[PDB]
Amino acid sequence: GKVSIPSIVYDIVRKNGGNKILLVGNGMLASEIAPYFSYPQYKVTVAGRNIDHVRAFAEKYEYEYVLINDIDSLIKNNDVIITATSSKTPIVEERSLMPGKLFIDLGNPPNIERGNNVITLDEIYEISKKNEMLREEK
Repeated sequence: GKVSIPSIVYDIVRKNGGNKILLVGNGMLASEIAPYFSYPQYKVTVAGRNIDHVRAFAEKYEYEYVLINDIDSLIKNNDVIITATSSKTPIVEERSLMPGKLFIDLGNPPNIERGNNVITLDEIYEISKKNEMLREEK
């Protein structure tokens, strides 16, 4: 059972099977996750509202990048959406949470409207803590 946050995110995405990833974020947590997703295994597009920050982050991990305009266009074209930024209100509202997509919201506060269809950083830490304890047992 994996404990590091990026290792768990990777494992969840791997089990999901999707290979097109929309990464909405370009800060420390995004930087921790990026090493786990590389072309050609994965096709990551980094998206953000601040284009110079997005570009610089994408250059480091050799990712495609885009300025967010219509987030539905981006969601339609990807299998997995991972948010890891700061937004006053969700960047992705309920009406955009299409079927057959995996949504992982690592933002604080939430980048994605909360619900059973979106797994959150707090939930991934629940997995992490349980595994951290379980691997010390027996």
